[PDB]
Amino acid sequence: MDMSSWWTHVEMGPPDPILGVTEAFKRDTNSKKMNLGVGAYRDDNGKPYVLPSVRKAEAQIAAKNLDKEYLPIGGLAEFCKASAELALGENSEVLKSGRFVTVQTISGTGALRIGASFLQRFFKFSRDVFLPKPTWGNHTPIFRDAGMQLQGYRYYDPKTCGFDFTGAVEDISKIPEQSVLLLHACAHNPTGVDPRPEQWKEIATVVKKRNLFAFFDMAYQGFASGDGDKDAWAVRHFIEQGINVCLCQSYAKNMGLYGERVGAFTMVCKDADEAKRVESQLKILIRPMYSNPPLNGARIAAAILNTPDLRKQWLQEVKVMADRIIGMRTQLVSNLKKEGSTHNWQHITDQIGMFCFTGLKPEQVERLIKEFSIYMTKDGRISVAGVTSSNVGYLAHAIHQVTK
Amino acid sequence: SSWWTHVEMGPPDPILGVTEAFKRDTNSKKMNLGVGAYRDDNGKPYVLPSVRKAEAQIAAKNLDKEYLPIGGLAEFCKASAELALGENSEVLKSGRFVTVQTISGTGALRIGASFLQRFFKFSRDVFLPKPTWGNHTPIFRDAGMQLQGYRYYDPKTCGFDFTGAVEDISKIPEQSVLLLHACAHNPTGVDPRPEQWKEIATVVKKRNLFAFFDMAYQGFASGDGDKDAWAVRHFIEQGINVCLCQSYAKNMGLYGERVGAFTMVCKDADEAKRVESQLKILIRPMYSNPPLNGARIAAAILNTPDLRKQWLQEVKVMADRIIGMRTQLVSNLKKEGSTHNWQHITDQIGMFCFTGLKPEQVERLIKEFSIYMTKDGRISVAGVTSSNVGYLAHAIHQVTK
Ligand SMILES: [Cl-]
Repeated sequence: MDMSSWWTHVEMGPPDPILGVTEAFKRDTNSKKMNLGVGAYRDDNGKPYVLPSVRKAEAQIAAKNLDKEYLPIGGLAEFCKASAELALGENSEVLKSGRFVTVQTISGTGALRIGASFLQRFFKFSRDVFLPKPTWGNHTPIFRDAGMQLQGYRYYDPKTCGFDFTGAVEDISKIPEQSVLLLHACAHNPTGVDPRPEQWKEIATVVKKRNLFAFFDMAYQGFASGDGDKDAWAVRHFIEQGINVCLCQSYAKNMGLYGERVGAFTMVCKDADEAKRVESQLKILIRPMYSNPPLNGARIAAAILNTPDLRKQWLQEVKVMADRIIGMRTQLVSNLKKEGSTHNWQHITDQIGMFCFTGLKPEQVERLIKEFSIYMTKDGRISVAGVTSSNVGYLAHAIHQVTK
Repeated sequence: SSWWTHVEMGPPDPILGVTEAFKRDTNSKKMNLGVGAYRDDNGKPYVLPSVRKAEAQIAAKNLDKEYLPIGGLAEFCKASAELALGENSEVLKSGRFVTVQTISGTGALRIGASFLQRFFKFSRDVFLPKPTWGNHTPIFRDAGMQLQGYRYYDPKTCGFDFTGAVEDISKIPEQSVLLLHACAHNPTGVDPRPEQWKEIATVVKKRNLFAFFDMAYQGFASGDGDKDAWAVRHFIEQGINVCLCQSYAKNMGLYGERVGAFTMVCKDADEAKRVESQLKILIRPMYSNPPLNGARIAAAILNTPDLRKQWLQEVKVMADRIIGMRTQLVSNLKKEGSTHNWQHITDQIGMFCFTGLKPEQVERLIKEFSIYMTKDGRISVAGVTSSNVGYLAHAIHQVTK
């Protein structure tokens, strides 16, 4: 008898490495264990953190007794406008001229995917999307599933645990004209290594000269440094130089709306007419993917952005979150010197965001797990969110022991 | 030059165009029979009381907003499978299924289509009913499949072309994909009767077709969730390992929360595990993980006995409102003196009705009475209320007499 089914030939997918680390962490019986693979912000008690401004926004919304009817294909208009304003800045000529289209998406991933699908259909010049080495794990399958091809450019420098400026500029200067270049706006995931403003300026010059299309992923505006204007400076600089970028925004981190799935995709265009045509085709792409986006998170974000008192309170809360992460970076470096480490750990404080490439080797990572129950990925990436005032001393001691 | 000089403006949306034209009309007696969502008897959006209670239950728990798994909220997925398959389903007992949370029904359709594209080595063809939901074609086309058609609606009876459907399905190449609306066919409202479903199942099984069910109206269609899901359950009983796209947009009124689920019925639990792994691999690069608000609500309703009972009552009232408007339209048409057969209006199921009105009659209804509907004669029964059903019947009588 032929006992075949439809899916006999469907193989079991490979294990997710990051998930494996957190799963291993959960099983560990050591009371001193640390999870430096956690992929979301945690407070100084190591707990999930709902922003008070978000709670207050929820109360504002709940009192209005709103319906749950479908949003437009491109989402909540109020949210889209406010999202664009956050990214581009109040003084933006792009906003004043209306030479842009912003559509609400299923968080940052949704924005990346919609952007990729738009490129597949309309960016006829090339299929190649250049990603930094390394980049977010999901970037490759997003573009690949969308029907694009992936290339790489040097970014992280293993020798310094910093930015390979020379290597990056060299690689970008050799990217075929009219190719897509993906850039992390700030808080590079997973290294935390960001170009300095003067380095950004040089990159922009090459992008403009070689007629590259700049695709910005901005998942950490405000969360990175505590200053939303500073964090979005590179994006705004490119636009000022006449580079009509696209932009993927997430509110997962900076508003802690992880599971609500709140994001936006923006295309900066030549003029309002071009934006209208791009908008129509974006909607044509969105509708057969999920028809229209979720309401709850967009209402919360819109309420925060468009209510002055809430916006101010939110920006305060974001700064405190950014400062906690900066503080843990600073305390780790300080404690490492206290422990008597002679290794250069300046990269830990030079990096930005909740992900840090430590430079730890796989063998050292393995020892940290076995001996100290400190869990991180084999690449030596740590989630700074997993570090608190209570365990930063323990972490520094452990890192010293495995590197001394 | 610019990057997007060659990007052209998209074509006008016919459905939206009807609503837009309706909005502009200055006639105080105007009716929008193109509305694509439930409305109460006052023509207003309707949030279910059970949903409000669920929200209150959830708000009190002070829950976080952390990422769900790729496949969504586990308790929602399990409850959703149970709703579709029935509590005593052998599929549940054997565990030979995978259910993942999706971005409502559209999300489920697209995930299903993407799964077919990647793993359904047996065919590229997806057979849609004539007619079907407008979004079906682009979902499968964008996903990388080919579309075909089978006869479904009979314009001569405004009913189900059983003979034509069975004929067409019997000639579908073996191991093709067949899309079926579980109940409340959109846009016609014409459904196979149980006995007709049985013969369709026999042909599907004989021709070794893959049955892809779209179920957006369980409970909403007839007020009886078990009746509405009967065809899906029958196919499974007959050894057809279907997939299923569920939406909670209509039956819980969770439209904009985007609450849905995709279920694959599998040979065994092992197969389900492999399919699950690949579903997650497809989901993650689309949107990473699904929204938590609506799933928590649906889960709370389904898993709280009191809320579930109240919800099912509310669903019945909504279904009965639509049935009531169909009945009253036909009755009023009779009283107006119409000699035409309007039995199809009460035979059809769901909030969409193919009236059989010709394009010329549709135009007159717009011009003379400001009653707005699509040129195919489809009306949204949700646009009909106690206050306007008399006006509608008079108008239809005038244009058809
Ligand atoms: Cl344990």
